[PDB]
Amino acid sequence: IDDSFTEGGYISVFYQTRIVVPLSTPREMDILGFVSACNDFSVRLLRDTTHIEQKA
Amino acid sequence: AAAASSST
Amino acid sequence: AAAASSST
Amino acid sequence: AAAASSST
Amino acid sequence: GAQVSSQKVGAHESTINYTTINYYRDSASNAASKQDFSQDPSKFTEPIKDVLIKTAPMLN
Amino acid sequence: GAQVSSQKVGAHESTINYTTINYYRDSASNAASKQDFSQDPSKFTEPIKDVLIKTAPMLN
Amino acid sequence: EACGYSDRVLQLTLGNSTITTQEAANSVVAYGRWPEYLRDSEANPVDQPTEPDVAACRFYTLDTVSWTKESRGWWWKLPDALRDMGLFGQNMYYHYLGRSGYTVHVQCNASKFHQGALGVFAVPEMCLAGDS
Amino acid sequence: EACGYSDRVLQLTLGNSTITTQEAANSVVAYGRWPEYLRDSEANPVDQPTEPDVAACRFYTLDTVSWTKESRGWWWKLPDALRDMGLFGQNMYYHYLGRSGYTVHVQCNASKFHQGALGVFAVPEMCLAGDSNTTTMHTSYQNANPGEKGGTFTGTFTPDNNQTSPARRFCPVDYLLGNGTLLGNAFVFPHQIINLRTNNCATLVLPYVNSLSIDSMVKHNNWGIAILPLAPLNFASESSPEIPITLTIAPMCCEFNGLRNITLPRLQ
Amino acid sequence: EACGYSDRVLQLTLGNSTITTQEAANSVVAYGRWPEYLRDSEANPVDQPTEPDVAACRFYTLDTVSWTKESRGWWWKLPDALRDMGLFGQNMYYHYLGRSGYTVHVQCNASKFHQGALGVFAVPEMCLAGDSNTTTMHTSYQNANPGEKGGTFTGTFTPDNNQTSPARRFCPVDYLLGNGTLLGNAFVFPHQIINLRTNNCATLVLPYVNSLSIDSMVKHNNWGIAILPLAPLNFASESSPEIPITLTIAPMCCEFNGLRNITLPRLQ
Amino acid sequence: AATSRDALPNTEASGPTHSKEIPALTAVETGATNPLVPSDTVQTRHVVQHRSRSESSIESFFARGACVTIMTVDNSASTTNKDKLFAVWKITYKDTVQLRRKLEFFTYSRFDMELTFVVTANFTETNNGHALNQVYQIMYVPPGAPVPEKWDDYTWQTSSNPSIFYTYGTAPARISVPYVGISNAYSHFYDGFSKVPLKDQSAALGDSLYGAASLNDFGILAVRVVNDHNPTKVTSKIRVYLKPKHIRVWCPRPPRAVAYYGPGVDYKDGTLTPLSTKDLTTY
Ligand SMILES: CCCCCCCCCCCCC/C=C\[C@H](O)[C@H](N)CO
Ligand SMILES: *C(=O)CCCCCCCCCCCCC
Ligand SMILES: *C(=O)CCCCCCCCCCCCC
Repeated sequence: IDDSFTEGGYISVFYQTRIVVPLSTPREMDILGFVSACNDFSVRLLRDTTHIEQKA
Repeated sequence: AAAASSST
Repeated sequence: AAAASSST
Repeated sequence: AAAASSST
Repeated sequence: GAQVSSQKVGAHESTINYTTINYYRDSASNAASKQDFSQDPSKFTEPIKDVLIKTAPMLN
Repeated sequence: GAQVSSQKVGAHESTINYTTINYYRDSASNAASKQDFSQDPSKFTEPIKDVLIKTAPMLN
Repeated sequence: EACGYSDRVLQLTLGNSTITTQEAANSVVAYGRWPEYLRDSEANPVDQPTEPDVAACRFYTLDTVSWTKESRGWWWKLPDALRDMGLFGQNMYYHYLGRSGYTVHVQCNASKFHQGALGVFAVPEMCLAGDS
Repeated sequence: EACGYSDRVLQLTLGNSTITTQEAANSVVAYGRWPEYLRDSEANPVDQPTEPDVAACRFYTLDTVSWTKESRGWWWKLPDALRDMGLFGQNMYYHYLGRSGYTVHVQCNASKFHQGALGVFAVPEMCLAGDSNTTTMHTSYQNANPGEKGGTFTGTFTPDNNQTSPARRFCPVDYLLGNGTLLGNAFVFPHQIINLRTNNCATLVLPYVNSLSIDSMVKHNNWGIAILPLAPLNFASESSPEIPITLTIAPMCCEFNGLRNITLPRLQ
Repeated sequence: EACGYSDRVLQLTLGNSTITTQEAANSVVAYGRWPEYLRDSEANPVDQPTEPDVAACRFYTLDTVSWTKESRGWWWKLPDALRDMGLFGQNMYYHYLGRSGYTVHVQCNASKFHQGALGVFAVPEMCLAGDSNTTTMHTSYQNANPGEKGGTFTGTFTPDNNQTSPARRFCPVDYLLGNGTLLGNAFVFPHQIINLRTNNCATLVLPYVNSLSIDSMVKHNNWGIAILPLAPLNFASESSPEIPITLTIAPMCCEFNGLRNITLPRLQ
Repeated sequence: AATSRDALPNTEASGPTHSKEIPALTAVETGATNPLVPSDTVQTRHVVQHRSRSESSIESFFARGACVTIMTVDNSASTTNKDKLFAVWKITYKDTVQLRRKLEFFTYSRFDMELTFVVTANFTETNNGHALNQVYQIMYVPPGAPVPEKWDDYTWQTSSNPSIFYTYGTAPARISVPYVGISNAYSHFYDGFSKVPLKDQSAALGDSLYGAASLNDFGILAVRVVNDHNPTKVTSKIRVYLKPKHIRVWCPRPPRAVAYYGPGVDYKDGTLTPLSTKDLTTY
């Protein structure tokens, strides 16, 4: 959960130089991002999620 | 008993 | 049984 | 077991 | 028929054990042992025909 | 998996024993054994860098 | 490979059909399991199976669709998409039971000056939602 | 020692700094544990630590304070009191995590005709009490971290009442060690007494203590140094005697994890 | 390599920083000497050195400059360009003496339809010429040390004439490498060329070079980095093309001697 | 190897002395306590010692269930302005004072926890109606999980949260919990903040409570009566008893001498004079 005592920090992305294209080429494009856990990752204290519910 | 009591 | 029964 | 069972 | 196993001890006060006996004939009646095995994620994380070496170019 | 230990007998009516068996897999479920160790108070009563001899002058 | 070979260049042959590709990104084997025939230990119907082999285990090309700036995506189901494909479809409709694995080859070339990315997903039991 | 050596005479050297004393009452090593670096078995952050060594593990002298007949006592927190001390403070603010032990050397000389006794206490997690009776746990970060200048004890609890715009600061009554417990029992904490007829310094070697292997040094103070007059200053017959107390502290076996841009804390 | 590996594709890691490149033209190690720490046989200051390791020996990216058809060239000095870079700059100003090697990574990508060639030169003791014809060796410390932003070459020597209140700055003419020698011969210095059709980066590993084992980093620059357009930027048909150049530099095996209070240089 | 229940050291016989060894003289400035025994300053006889420190070991000191809270729930008909009452409690040892004082003899601790629940009910009105036996649900809601808003909403399904269904009139309920800290030990005291106030950023944002670590340490207990309401109203109370088992403690502290005032070390005016009058030369 969001919590200052156990805050994890900041991810950010920047242009090091710049995107360069020739003529006849699109000047805008997309990047996609993915996240996954490393082999040293674990979780504990099983709990119910807030990502589903059954109001009535 | 020896056998059963299996142990892990 | 011998082993399992540990004793102290 | 032998020892554990003490008997009297 | 008793089955003796060891507990992975969390906060301490030799190995400590616990004892189990099955009372019923049907294995469905048995409690869960929790003595489970882990596998490696390969079949999901790397389902590729050619084995991958992480230090080399994924595409060559 | 039974564990046998001896009672420190208070008022008497050989050594007397009692028996324990752990029924649960989690060590947190276990009762307290009370089989505890004592330590010496030095780290609190004498936390000084130079070892002290009680018959000699504390300050010399 | 010092003698030439590469990840990007493959040749697949099944039956009387061969596919070549010079710009692949390797191949995927779902859950790391290669297609196989039903084992005796796992068998259930007791009758002698029909195994069409090369007659049905070959490459069928379906209708080419077209990708544009407004495309939202496409889907297909197996075996349904192959129900009319030669001797595979026939063996399919003549029998009560059947099982099959598949090599799926999606083809989409363009040019060094185009851009875009298609996600190709093989979903087990792909139950889709209705319009009601 | 027949060849000369004694309990009262010590030399301490760390980095480019040496301390001498001819009137010590030995040294104390808190809980009998000497400072040490984080072991692999106990390690937690996976990145290569920064270890400043001689650049940060040296003696920093803080501002000399003055002891008088009316002094009720002084306090400091670590690492806070050293936050601006040379390359130690810099390594501290550039990293998310850090750990350190300390050699604390309290200095107070006088004369064979003066008298008085200072209690020097090193308190693990020295949480002090606030000035409010209408709200709790409300002392502000700025008020809680005086830096090098430290804070002081008072002999009287006097509650901040400006409810509209509260003082938001500690109100540490001396006989209650500023935390609701009696001063007479603070001796269960690592300590030394500077009794003017016996010694002129106190030396305490403090290990890193915490419930974590390493933590945020900016958010959290591991140790409190409390100095209280067990027996009041007195000299010859002067109604207003005064003598200085100087604090010199050295970080020991200190290491830092989680490097980024510098933390610029709002300290006012 | 049959299993994939190539000259053009590198990964460099120092501290918490990793650089990747898919279009390199190998790497250069100046005079074939990899950076190293000061050996006991060659040591001179007797005090225990400070060695910042990962805290200072990491990649710092300086301000990106822009290459155009009118650019005549850029220069930087080391350690000066890194004087404000994190814990490296701090260790630098707290000590009298210091030594460092560097990995210099120059970054400049473009497209298969651009053209141009940058000469990247690492010059030992890069003394540059001043703007005056009435007095010599008179460029001021402030003017000589631009810090991270560096300076630039000009195609024309234009002498400062305000004799009453002189500019007191360098006037480095490009074809004379700003020092009175012909640019065509600067290739006797450790270098690489970024030719846009071939590569997009230059990587140079620079040892500590000097006539002393260790010296004043504040007073003295060991290396100069000079970047000059050997062949001018050109693209498709645009009369005003532009592409960025980014400099990333990492101190290597750096150590410092003579700790005191911080040096606060007048840099304006 | 010395165990908590071993007998203490025997007194040894000692006779007259006339020497240079000076056990009695010392210097407490050093920070040490003089390790003297009676034979050092008086003539002692020999005594075979039987007493042991068995009952003052750390386990033995804390081996008692202690009341940490009382929760009130009821079973009445939920009506437009007032609802059937379920209870929510943030788990802590600081709502009561007795165990809190005992734990605070120490800075840090480690233990497994045994929670025992005593449930009592009664009739709130001078009615005559009745109520059939009640079943109570005690759900543990860890920080992050959906907290219940109604005695009967979806959260009480407990698909993943641990719940206890207690039948009234049966033996008090009991469960055990491991050491669940995100630290290597529980901190009875935390001299710090959970937030660094950053100059550059506005003050209101930088702020946080002194001595408080994670806003929600261990989550909450949510208790309800599972039965639909009777016409007659029954109120119930759930008393929670906590016992630290398999406990370890570090860094001793002086005990709390003045009344607790909040979850921190704060003390309130007018509670600060504990000791009483007694003259210097009066036995
Ligand atoms: C169905 C019943 C489940 C009950 C589950 C309870 C799990 C949570 C245990 C609470 C742990 C509290 C330990 C006490 C407090 C901490 O020591 C202090 N705030 C210091 O860290
Ligand atoms: C293996 O089980 C041999 C040892 C038996 C130990 C005593 C068992 C305790 C009572 C079990 C009765 C089973 C009930 C169906
Ligand atoms: C070691 O335990 C072998 C001897 C077993 C003796 C009989 C145990 C009594 C019944 C225990 C069942 C355990 C319940 C989880």
